Amino acid sequence: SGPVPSRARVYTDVNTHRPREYWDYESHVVEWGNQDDYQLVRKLGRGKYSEVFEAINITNNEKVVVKILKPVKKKKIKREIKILENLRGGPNIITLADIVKDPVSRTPALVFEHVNNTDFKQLYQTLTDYDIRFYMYEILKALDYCHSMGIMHRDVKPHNVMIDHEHRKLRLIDWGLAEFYHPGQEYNVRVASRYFKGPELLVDYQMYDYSLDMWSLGCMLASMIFRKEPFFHGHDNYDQLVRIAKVLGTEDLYDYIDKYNIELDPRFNDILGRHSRKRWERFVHSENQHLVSPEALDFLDKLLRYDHQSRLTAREAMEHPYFYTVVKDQA
Ligand SMILES: N#Cc1cnn2c(NC3CC3)cc(-c3nnn(CCN4CCCCC4)c3-c3ccc(=O)[nH]c3)nc12
Repeated sequence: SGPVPSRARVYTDVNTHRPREYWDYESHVVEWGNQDDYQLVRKLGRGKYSEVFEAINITNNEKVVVKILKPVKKKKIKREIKILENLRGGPNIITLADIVKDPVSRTPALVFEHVNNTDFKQLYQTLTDYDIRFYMYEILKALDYCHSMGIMHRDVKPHNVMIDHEHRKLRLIDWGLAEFYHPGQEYNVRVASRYFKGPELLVDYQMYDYSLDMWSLGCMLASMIFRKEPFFHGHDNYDQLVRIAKVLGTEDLYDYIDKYNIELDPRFNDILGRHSRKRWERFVHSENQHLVSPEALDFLDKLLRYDHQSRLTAREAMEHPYFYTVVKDQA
C-alpha cells in the first residue's frame, strides 16, 4: 500500500480558518511601485533565479537590497510576494519594502530592507556560546511566527540568515521557497540545499510540515557548536541520508520508514548499511568544547529526529533550558 498520511502537530488548520485570499496566491494581484525611486549602487551576488544589488531609494536616501528576478513562474513570484506581505512586521522577518518592474524589459524586482551583514564564513568562528544561544533564539522567534501564520520557510540555512552583529540584529530572508501549510497537501521534496535537507525530503515523503524547518535549524546549530561546516556532508542526495544514518543510526531510520509505510528508493538498500546511533561527544574537542554544553546537546538531540512529528516545535524549542539566560536577559 501507499504512505501513511501525516498532519502538523501544531498550527494545523490556521490556513483553513483564514479567508481564501490569504493563502490562494495564484489570484494575488501584485501592487507595483515606481522603479525610478531606486538607483543601483553595486552588485552583491547572483544565483540561479536572481541577481542581487545594493541600491539607494532616492526619495528618502534609504539603503535597500534589490533582487532582480530571472525567468520564474508568475505564480511562484506571487507566492513569495504574498508570503512576504503576510509576514510583514513579524519578529526578525525581512521587510519587503517594494516590488518594481522594468517597463521596457518587463523584469520584476523585489526591494528589501538592508541588513549590514557579516558573512557567516567570518562571523560564526568569532561567536561565543552566548552569541549562538542569542541568535538561535532570534531565528526561533522568526520560525514560530511564520509557522503560526501557516507558512513553512523550507530553506533555513546560514546564507538565509542576515546578522548585523554590531546592532545584535537578525533577519530571516529569502522566502522564495516558502509555502503555505495545508493538511493533507503533498509538497515538492526538491527543496532546500543538500546539507540542510530533512530525512522526509531524502526518502521522498511528501506530506511534510513546519517541522522541516526544525531539522534545518538543528543542522545549523550542530555546525555552529561543533565548528564542523557542513555538519552532514553528503556527496549527493542519497549519500546525504547515509551521512545522517552514520550519526542518528539506521534503526530509528528503518522504524521511521516502517511507521509511515514509505517505499525506499532501491538505490538506498546497498548504501545505508547498518549503523549505531552515535553519542554527540565524538564531535566534541578542545577548540569547540567552549560552545558545547549538556543543554546544547539535549536541545540538538530533540531537533535532529528522523520522525518529523517527534521534533521540537519552534515554541517548545524556545522553552528549552539552553535559552534560560537569553530569556532572563530579554526580560
Ligand atoms: N533580503 C535581504 C537582505 C538584507 N540584507 N541583505 C544583504 N546584506 C549584505 C550586503 C550587506 C545581502 C543579501 C544578499 N546578498 N547576496 N544575496 C544573494 C545570494 N548570495 C549570492 C552570493 C553568494 C552567497 C549567496 C542576497 C539575497 C537577497 C535576497 C534574497 O532573497 N536572497 C539572497 N540580502 C540581503
